[PDB]
Amino acid sequence: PRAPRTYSKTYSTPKRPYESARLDAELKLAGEYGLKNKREIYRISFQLSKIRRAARDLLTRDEKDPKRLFEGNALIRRLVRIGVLSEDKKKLDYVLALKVEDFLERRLQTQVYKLGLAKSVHHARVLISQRHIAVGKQIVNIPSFMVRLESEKHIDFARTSPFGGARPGRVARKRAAAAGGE
Amino acid sequence: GISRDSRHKRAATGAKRAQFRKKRKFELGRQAANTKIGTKRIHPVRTRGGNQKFRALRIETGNFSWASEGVARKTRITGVVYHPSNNELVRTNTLTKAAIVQIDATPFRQWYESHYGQSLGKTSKNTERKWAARAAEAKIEHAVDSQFGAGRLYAAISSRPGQSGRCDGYILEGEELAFYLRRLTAKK
Amino acid sequence: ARGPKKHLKRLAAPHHWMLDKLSGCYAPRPSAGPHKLRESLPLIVFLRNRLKYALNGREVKAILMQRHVKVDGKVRTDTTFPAGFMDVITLEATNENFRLVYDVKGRFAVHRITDEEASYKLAKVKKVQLGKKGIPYVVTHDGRTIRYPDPNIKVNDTVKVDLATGTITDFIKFDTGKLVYVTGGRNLGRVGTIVHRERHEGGFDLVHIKDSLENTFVTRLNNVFVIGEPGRPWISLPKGKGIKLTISEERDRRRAQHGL
RNA sequence: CCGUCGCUAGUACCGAUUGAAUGGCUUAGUGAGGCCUCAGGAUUUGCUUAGAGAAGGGGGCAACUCCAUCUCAGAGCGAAGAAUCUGGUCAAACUUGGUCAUUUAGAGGAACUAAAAGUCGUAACAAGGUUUCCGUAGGUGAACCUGCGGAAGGAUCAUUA
RNA sequence: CGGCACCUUACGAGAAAUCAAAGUCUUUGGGUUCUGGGGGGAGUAUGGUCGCAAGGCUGAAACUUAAAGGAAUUGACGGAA
RNA sequence: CAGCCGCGGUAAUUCCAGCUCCAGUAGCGUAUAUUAAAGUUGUUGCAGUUAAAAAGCUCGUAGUUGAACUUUGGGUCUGGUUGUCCGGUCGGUUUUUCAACCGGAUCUUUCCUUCUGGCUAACCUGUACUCCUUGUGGGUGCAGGCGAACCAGGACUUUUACUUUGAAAAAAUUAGAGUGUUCAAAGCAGGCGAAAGCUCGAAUAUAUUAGCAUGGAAUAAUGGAAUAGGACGUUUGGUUCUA
RNA sequence: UAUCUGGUUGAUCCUGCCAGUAGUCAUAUGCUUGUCUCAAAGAUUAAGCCAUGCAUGUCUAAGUAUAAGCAAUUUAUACAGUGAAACUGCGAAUGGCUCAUUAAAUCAGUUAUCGUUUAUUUGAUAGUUCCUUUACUACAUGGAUAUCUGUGGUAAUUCUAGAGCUAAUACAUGCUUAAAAUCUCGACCCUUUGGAAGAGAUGUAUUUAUUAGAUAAAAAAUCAAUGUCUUCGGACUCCUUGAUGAUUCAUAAUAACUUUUCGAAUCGCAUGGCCUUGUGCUGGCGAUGGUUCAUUCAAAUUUCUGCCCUAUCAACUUUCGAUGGUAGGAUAGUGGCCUACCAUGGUUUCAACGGGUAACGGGGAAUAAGGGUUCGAUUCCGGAGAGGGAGCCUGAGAAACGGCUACCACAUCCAAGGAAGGCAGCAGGCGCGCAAAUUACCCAAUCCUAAUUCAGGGAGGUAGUGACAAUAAAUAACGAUACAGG
Ligand SMILES: [Mg+2]
Ligand SMILES: [Mg+2]
Ligand SMILES: [Mg+2]
Ligand SMILES: [Mg+2]
Ligand SMILES: [Mg+2]
Ligand SMILES: [Mg+2]
Ligand SMILES: [Mg+2]
Ligand SMILES: [Mg+2]
Ligand SMILES: [Mg+2]
Ligand SMILES: [Mg+2]
Ligand SMILES: [Mg+2]
Ligand SMILES: [Mg+2]
Ligand SMILES: [Mg+2]
Ligand SMILES: [Mg+2]
Ligand SMILES: [Mg+2]
Ligand SMILES: [Mg+2]
Ligand SMILES: [Mg+2]
Ligand SMILES: [Mg+2]
Ligand SMILES: [Mg+2]
Ligand SMILES: [Mg+2]
Ligand SMILES: [Mg+2]
Ligand SMILES: [Mg+2]
Ligand SMILES: [Mg+2]
Ligand SMILES: [Mg+2]
Ligand SMILES: [Mg+2]
Ligand SMILES: [Mg+2]
Ligand SMILES: [Mg+2]
Ligand SMILES: [Mg+2]
Ligand SMILES: [Mg+2]
Ligand SMILES: [Mg+2]
Ligand SMILES: [Mg+2]
Ligand SMILES: [Mg+2]
Ligand SMILES: [Mg+2]
Ligand SMILES: [Mg+2]
Ligand SMILES: [Mg+2]
Ligand SMILES: [Mg+2]
Ligand SMILES: [Mg+2]
Ligand SMILES: [Mg+2]
Ligand SMILES: [Mg+2]
Ligand SMILES: [Mg+2]
Repeated sequence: PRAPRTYSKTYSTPKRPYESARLDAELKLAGEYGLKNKREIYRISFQLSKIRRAARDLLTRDEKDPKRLFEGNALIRRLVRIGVLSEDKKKLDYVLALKVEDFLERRLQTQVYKLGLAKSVHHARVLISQRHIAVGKQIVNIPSFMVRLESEKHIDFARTSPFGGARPGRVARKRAAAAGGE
Repeated sequence: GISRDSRHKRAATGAKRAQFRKKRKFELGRQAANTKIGTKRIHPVRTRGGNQKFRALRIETGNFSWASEGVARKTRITGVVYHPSNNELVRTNTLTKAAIVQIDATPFRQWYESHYGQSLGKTSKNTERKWAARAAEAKIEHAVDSQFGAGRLYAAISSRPGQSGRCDGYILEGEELAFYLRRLTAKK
Repeated sequence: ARGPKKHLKRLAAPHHWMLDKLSGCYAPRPSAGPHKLRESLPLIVFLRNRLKYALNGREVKAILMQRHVKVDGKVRTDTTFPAGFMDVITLEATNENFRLVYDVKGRFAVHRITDEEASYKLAKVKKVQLGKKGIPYVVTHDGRTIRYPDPNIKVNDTVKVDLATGTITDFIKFDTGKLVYVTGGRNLGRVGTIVHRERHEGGFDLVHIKDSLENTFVTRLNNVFVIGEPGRPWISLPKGKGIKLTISEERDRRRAQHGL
């Protein structure tokens, strides 16, 4: 007796397993945006799916009338903030077709690679994992972070650790020690 | 134990309502008092909310009231004369609410002798005037007079003595009284 | 079950506490007082979650013991004393005098009231009967019973109580076009004028009430409290002033007012 | 390709045992225990002026210039009050029966299903070599036969005058 | 005006034989009753009920099994022509 | 081995091992339930000539359903609400040239429930006629009196169903707004100063069963004057009143 | 985030099912298992059985304290500092657990109590206890009982028999403090216009009576009772009354009874004001009690409508209350709740009644185009139960089970005479099973209880076990040289 802590089995498997073309597409996507599993892709789809559903619901009521106007607008704003939606497209019916690729492209995964820094997607991911990259001055180590666009210019190498250039970092130290010994 | 559950009582239709829960205290009903007339006895019973509730037992006496005059007195009861629910309460002689009874009447007579002072059954100079001013107001309905003469006024007790403890009632007058008399006659 | 229940579980706790879903099993059961459990506010919830003058229950208790708190003149020491609508909580250290008044959303707003106004208490009229020795007495929906009220103080009127003495300063007659404050359900916390009174024999007297924005709404009579005459309320009401904006409007207000 | 009769497994079905078990109701008889109730009175005492010995037993021989005085034989009047107890009442349970449900042994019976190679037939399918069916009776070793009436899913949408 | 009855296209249908209804049904709703939900076990077991009976109405499961059916197509075949 | 289809009978891509390889991935398999798929339970939304399925036939109470007909049409103003016509403006705002759309009042042979009275707001007024550009621009002003501007009490409502908005349908859940738990699953937090104090929040929506409230009068029923014992009322008598 | 594929076939299109496929805060299990946050977890079988331990007690400036205790010293010649023990108080009826019953029952929303109880709560509030009125309980009434200390029994048990003292907000008794007004009684005079000296009774609860608690408008004639002012023709005038939709309501009087409730012989601080100079009469801040009326916490009922399968349940109810009545009894109160007497009703194909449920109800859960279907032991709200069934004490509130009394079923301890029991609290064990954790740490939080800032709390949290479920993601990255692709 406190209260049930809520959860969602958020990120959902497809209805057939082996639709070959689909599988291939998924693989391609993964290759493009360096994912560990299809799981991530599924999650992304679910995220987008929900949005699509919401849009549909909104449409099913009259645009001009209130809930549709407001909630939909809010959703659009959120999307824009995230950086999946463009600035040309803020008409709800544009959200309806966002696509998973776009979503993937907004990750701190790729927004490292897109801004240089890493060199080669996987490398960027690795860097993110290994306690480099601070979106603000607070070290993100989730690949699937989703960058805020408003804070995409602020993506730097970490204040601490190497590459940012505070400390050289372990192997380097060892080498130095060896040199000293010599 | 003795309960007042509508859980039991089959149903409006007839289906046997199963024993849903063991019966509660708030549903209870106690053993009957059925007060007789034979030495003054009272036992209280701690009810719901505490609250004592005097059970008359063998109750003698009680203030039976006039209507016409507007009075009552420290008056004894004689016997259970006619109870309209059940005649078993007349054999056993168990005084209860709306049972018809005979009233000692002496006290009443005494009171009258003060009140009007003309006597029923058959000094000082300014008090004479008072007396004159009073009286010839109520002529009384014959039966009552007879009862007075006897020493046994017909009343119906209307305090519930099993609840209240007191055995206070009502001198019978008019149509109701007549009816009661008739009933008595029928019985005897 | 088997007699009076003594606990209040934190989910079952009334929502206008604005308590955490988490952070302990229970919520404070507001004890027997002058206000109804769900339409009340205990002194824990006030001094911990709202004001944050106490970081925890113990602290609140300590404060109470110290006896700087006074809910309606008298002192109070009970953590879970139900201080309800209209009750004046004065903390003597700080001099932060409060009156418990509702927000437009519904929850109890912390109204930092002046010392001169926090002195009387406006209170409704629940009954008008006579007690023993033939003395007429009025009852308030906000706790008190006051002997000897001006004969033309009838049911569902409001009464300015001197509070220190516990008497009657003045009253407002309930009628058409007299400022009213709402204490029930979907319209709880709003403020309006009074237009109609649908009589209805037994089944709840309704009241059509318009606000400053010409937005009409309806409530039951028991859920309405007469606060003044239109323009001059007898109490200082919080920011918003019982208007209750639309959602869109609210959003606009939020995202127009960006003053860093 | 259809039945009878064989073999090997399993499912249920019926079924004597005066079967067995559990529970639910339930007749009659008993009836624990409390509650009230009719009494009953271990004990505890107050107030009565009820006579003391008491060394001022109320402020100096004396109804103490007698004090809730020394305090028990009083006895009267109470108040509280146990076991014990008369009738009720609620009624657990028990005893012996009766009954419904669900279980469960159960000799034997009579079935059905499975399995690849058993036996006597060739019933149906081709007008399947008596055209099939259906209903119904009666017979038979098994398909089955054969009355009667019906049907064509017939082996005919056909014979004009 | 009425019941016991052919031809074409079907745009209507229908799995197709065929159907002027077996049509106006995924462009799904005129009004109603009744019946069916893989095959077998089984119209059995049981209980009811109805009967003089024979039987009728009513009506299981266990268990079993990947087909049972329908319509037609080409064949093969027929003591059919 | 194989859910199923099936593979095995000396050439197994299906058994048993190596390599490769696939799928999912800190998870993946198996078992039973159950939901989807199943329009294979069908209200939406199935079938019944032959595939399972139309009672052999008619009668028939319940139930379920059930033809059409009673107020239609036109005018006259008057509120909005977005597109238009320029931004008249310091990317936002206020009218007109215009619009459709949704109301409201009315008048049309038309009552919307009717009165016993309170308040008659108003001028239908006209009592003195004029503060005053040559005026029907404008109001100090009270006997007859428009009552809808509200009550506060009768009188008696044909009654439903249907639908409207409302008030109530505990919180958690669900949907959902806000917000950097590092991200999220979450959580009700937080946010900003001189960083001496100040400060946003803790929304909104759902749930349609029944009851309450109000508007609507199409649809569907119900009801009423055909021994008119009917309706009204300047009836004129009366009778029973009640008070 | 509306999706279908393999299988009868020689091949074909259907009926049709099987099979696959996807999900499950849906269980189990098989492998495996590095980390972060989150975390269900003996419901399913046996509401089966339970060793051990713990889970309810608790005192403030303020109830009692000569512990022959502590501690001690610069209020006690009745007491005053702390305080074991015990009596008084209050609490133990909450919480926690579990889902056996239970199918118009529970439950959901919705009404109602003008149909009732309600410790607690905060608001309120009682000159009348007297009983003839020339000599009477107040600046303080009584005796007990426990701690203790002593005399013990027992094989044992949270077992308690006798003496000695000893208290109380124990528990019993019991004082003050009237004026007025109204109602019942009363020495006569003087022939009416009649009119009074003076005596008794009247709080609050209790009981039935009985009255008031009004209210649709103006104006009379006069018949019986016949009052005030007469400025002696006659006038008569200003004549009371809450709330509700609604009462025999609130409420106030008259009348009595009453084994006469209540009406502060109460504890901590502080120690003021007038002198009629007594130690006089007086007066502050608080505690607790105590009356009905409020309120609050609640409480029983109660209105309307709504439940899963079954006709291989069509009649049921009504001897033994069924339906209604009348009256009583009882109850806190409504009521066939129970009793007496009478009537013959009441429900039903709009499925009554019966049977089943591997049924506690709802919030909700899973699935997810729309409609649905299945599940809901389980964190919230209700309801039931504490092995079964019964009964009751105390109490505001229990038909309580960490209360009692019994019987059944189970079981312990014994010196055999007798005692004690009830984990569906927590932990743990057996048992059953496909199937479920530590006999851990603490009140810091959360809240709860009391005499109550102070104690307690297996409620609650904290870890432990934990691949129930959920979220986030390491299991190399960048080079160079060396061999191949573009
Ligand atoms: Mg580091
Ligand atoms: Mg009481
Ligand atoms: Mg009401
Ligand atoms: Mg007995
Ligand atoms: Mg032949
Ligand atoms: Mg043959
Ligand atoms: Mg043949
Ligand atoms: Mg033969
Ligand atoms: Mg079948
Ligand atoms: Mg090989
Ligand atoms: Mg299904
Ligand atoms: Mg079908
Ligand atoms: Mg057929
Ligand atoms: Mg047929
Ligand atoms: Mg037939
Ligand atoms: Mg019609
Ligand atoms: Mg959500
Ligand atoms: Mg579907
Ligand atoms: Mg076939
Ligand atoms: Mg084949
Ligand atoms: Mg399947
Ligand atoms: Mg269990
Ligand atoms: Mg509980
Ligand atoms: Mg009266
Ligand atoms: Mg009354
Ligand atoms: Mg009665
Ligand atoms: Mg269920
Ligand atoms: Mg059950
Ligand atoms: Mg449940
Ligand atoms: Mg169960
Ligand atoms: Mg519960
Ligand atoms: Mg047990
Ligand atoms: Mg019990
Ligand atoms: Mg226990
Ligand atoms: Mg308990
Ligand atoms: Mg346990
Ligand atoms: Mg497990
Ligand atoms: Mg616990
Ligand atoms: Mg572990
Ligand atoms: Mg890591």
